[PDB]
Amino acid sequence: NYDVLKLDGTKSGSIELSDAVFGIEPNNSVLFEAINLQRASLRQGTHAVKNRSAVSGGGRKPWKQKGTGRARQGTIRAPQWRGGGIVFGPTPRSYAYKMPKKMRRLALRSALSFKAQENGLTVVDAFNFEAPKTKEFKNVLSTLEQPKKVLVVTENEDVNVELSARNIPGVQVTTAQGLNVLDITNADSLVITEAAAKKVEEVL
Amino acid sequence: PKMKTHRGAAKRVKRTASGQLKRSRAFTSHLFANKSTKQKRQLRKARLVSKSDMKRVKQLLAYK
Amino acid sequence: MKLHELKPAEGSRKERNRVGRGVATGNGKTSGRGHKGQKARSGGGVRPGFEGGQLPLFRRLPKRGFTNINRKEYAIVNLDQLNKFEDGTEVTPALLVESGVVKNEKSGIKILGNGSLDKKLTVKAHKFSASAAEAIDAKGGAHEV
Amino acid sequence: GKQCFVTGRKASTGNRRSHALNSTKRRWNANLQKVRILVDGKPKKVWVSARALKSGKVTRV
RNA sequence: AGGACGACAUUAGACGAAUCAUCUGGAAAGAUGAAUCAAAGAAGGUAAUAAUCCUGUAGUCGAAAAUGUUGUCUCUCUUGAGUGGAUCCUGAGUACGACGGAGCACGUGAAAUUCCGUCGGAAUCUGGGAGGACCAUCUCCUAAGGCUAAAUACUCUCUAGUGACCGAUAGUGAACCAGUACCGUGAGGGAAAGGUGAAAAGCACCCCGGAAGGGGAGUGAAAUAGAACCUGAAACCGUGUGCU
RNA sequence: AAGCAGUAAAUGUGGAGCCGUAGCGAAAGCGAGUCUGAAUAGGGCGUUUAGUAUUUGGUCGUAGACCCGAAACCAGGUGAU
RNA sequence: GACAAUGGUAGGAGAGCGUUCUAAGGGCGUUGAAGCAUGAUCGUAAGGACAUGUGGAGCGCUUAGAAGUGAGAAUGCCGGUG
Ligand SMILES: [Mg+2]
Ligand SMILES: [Mg+2]
Ligand SMILES: [Mg+2]
Ligand SMILES: [Mg+2]
Ligand SMILES: [Mg+2]
Ligand SMILES: [Mg+2]
Ligand SMILES: [Mg+2]
Ligand SMILES: [Mg+2]
Ligand SMILES: [Mg+2]
Ligand SMILES: [Mg+2]
Ligand SMILES: [Mg+2]
Ligand SMILES: [Mg+2]
Ligand SMILES: [Mg+2]
Ligand SMILES: [Mg+2]
Ligand SMILES: [Mg+2]
Ligand SMILES: [Mg+2]
Ligand SMILES: [Mg+2]
Ligand SMILES: [Mg+2]
Repeated sequence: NYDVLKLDGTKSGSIELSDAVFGIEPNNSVLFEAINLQRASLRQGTHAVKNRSAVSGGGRKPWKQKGTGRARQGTIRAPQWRGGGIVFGPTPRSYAYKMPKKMRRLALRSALSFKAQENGLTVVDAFNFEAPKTKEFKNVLSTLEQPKKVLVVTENEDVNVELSARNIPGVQVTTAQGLNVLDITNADSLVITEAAAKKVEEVL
Repeated sequence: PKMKTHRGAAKRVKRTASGQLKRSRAFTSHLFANKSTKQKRQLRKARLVSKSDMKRVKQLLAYK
Repeated sequence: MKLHELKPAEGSRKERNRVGRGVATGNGKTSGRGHKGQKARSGGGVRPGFEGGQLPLFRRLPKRGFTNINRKEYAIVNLDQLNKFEDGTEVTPALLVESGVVKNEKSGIKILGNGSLDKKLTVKAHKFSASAAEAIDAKGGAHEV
Repeated sequence: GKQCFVTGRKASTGNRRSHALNSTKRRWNANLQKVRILVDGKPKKVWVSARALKSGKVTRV
């Protein structure tokens, strides 16, 4: 049983959120794996070096094998040489990995449950914005007494709410579908619209 | 890439329930005059690939 | 959990071993390769199964058998698996797939006698074990091929 | 640059195989024979394969 | 093959919100205090680290001309279906075979299927081909004439961006007047080399000296920032000194 | 899984496919048994539960595969100053 | 508390140090960052501080993540200087 507050801050009513979705004891093990996975997926992996083959020139043997009194050498682009090819350096690759679906759903529930336990979950009746205004949204957060880092969740994409809260530092706007472990974990608080809360409960 | 099976081994062995490999028996092609009836009779019955052999050749038949 | 307080599960993560990074490690210089020889070399070793010129095991042993083009394999359901279905249910290949008793149908469904059938059922299957057929009849169920 | 005028038949490449299955690249040439035929309504000598000549497909002037 | 009109896009651009004071300092963007804007808190610059100083950003607007894309007319072209079983037609030196090769995941093998050279060489809808020798049956197709978009590959290049990519022995060979200097008969091989300062304010003048170089003076926050002029390690070379 | 949607994301969707739940036999086949055998004997391999997906570490295979080094081989060029 | 072990090459096992980058948190800096230099400091080691001079704008710390992550030798390569 979570109270639903109007944007003014006065209680509109009470909503029930399922214990499974917002009440399960958080699994830190699964949650860690999800956070690591999401951070890996963000990596581009566009990092490259040139090996001895790749570096320009270096075809001919620098000097005759024996008689010179020098060390035996086969190319000027060998790794010990200056301007030589790099041995086993970075190569373009992906860092993205997958995990089982059931665990993905658990990680979301665990993050959401952590929010609810810390009193980081606030339910609002609705966000109604005719036009995008950052100052108005800033007031709403002040009336709601929300912290610096806040995650605002809407049932479906709201253009005005996203536009309004875009330029406020620490504030991120998401949809129920768009909810991810990083965003929920990063945010100090989560402000969820009544419609969004139900949708999240249905999905998870 | 995908690892490749050893086709000759696959032709020569079969896997049991416990992960052992059943093997056919050598000295069973020809020259049966030089071999005793007891030898020939007992060489007919199959054996398992040895543990020492398995250590060396286990990766060759991973897919098998 | 918090991003500043992230912690891996115990035993989940171990650091890799890096060779050729000093004596104190115990994997410096030779790097766990010992001294000299073919294997000490980079890309050095023998192909697996090679016994140094002694005839390999998979050459000394004879090949055996053949593969039948028309080999048929049936998905097997034991009597115990049939117990889940409520008594008087008509067990069919389609139902078994829906129930999840069979995932891959293969050539057909064959009922086998392992376990005990505790519920009377009408079973339809491509093949039945002799024991299976009797067990279905004992319960009063009818088996149909 | 020698081919049948009628069929365009030309030499081909392949392998000469020993009993030991050693391979050496070889050529199969067309049975081209220089024959006077009517080209553009004027008698002309051109190389024509015997296969084409068979059955009097190519008139010989 | 064309024409007319419209729309969209590309190739210049335009507008675009909001900060002052104090302290330290050479300088404020810093700190401190009080404000403001945000559909703009991307970024760069500015005498130190700036959402509100500048260039911008969000958003919005704009094309004389050229090009591309597209829509609608116009234009051009053009009959579409049945029923019948007598006759005719339905791709020949072709299919196919032998021999020698090759290609099929398939090394001539039991080798189907498909190509080439040589040589021989069909049938014709009661036809012909295939179903991995081959035959029968059955089933599926209809060779020996062509055309055909998309889904796919790649990137010399352009435009806009991105990086738990490099940061001057790295990253391109090449951050710099580099495929240069240099080397070679030639093909070809192939470097080294970034950093004054915020601003040039780049040392008027005086003194020693042929000059170089230096000592003052002055500029500057700094010249122990004075020109390959940020920092300035070690090797190595000196000068002096406590103990020996 | 590819795909599809999504911000080069998480993720959602996608059950094709893969592995396991049954083995034994060359195979036909049979089945908690099967194969061998004339055998209902003996014996072999099985039965009397735990797997599967992702991922840290170790090792292996395929890739140059820990780094440096031949004499040589072949292909295409450039040379009779 | 009691007592027992602890030389070590190839090699196996474990626990750590330090470097660069990233995320999050929390900090430092023209009242002087990093670098460098010096010292009579600290820890069982790898190593960590502190003060002073120089320097002149960036840089730690905690936790997790990722590596072009550690040099004394290769008749190693390049530069400098004997
Ligand atoms: Mg010497
Ligand atoms: Mg390089
Ligand atoms: Mg370790
Ligand atoms: Mg050791
Ligand atoms: Mg050593
Ligand atoms: Mg050695
Ligand atoms: Mg030895
Ligand atoms: Mg050895
Ligand atoms: Mg402005
Ligand atoms: Mg000011
Ligand atoms: Mg032939
Ligand atoms: Mg057939
Ligand atoms: Mg360079
Ligand atoms: Mg430098
Ligand atoms: Mg260079
Ligand atoms: Mg010891
Ligand atoms: Mg070890
Ligand atoms: Mg290194």
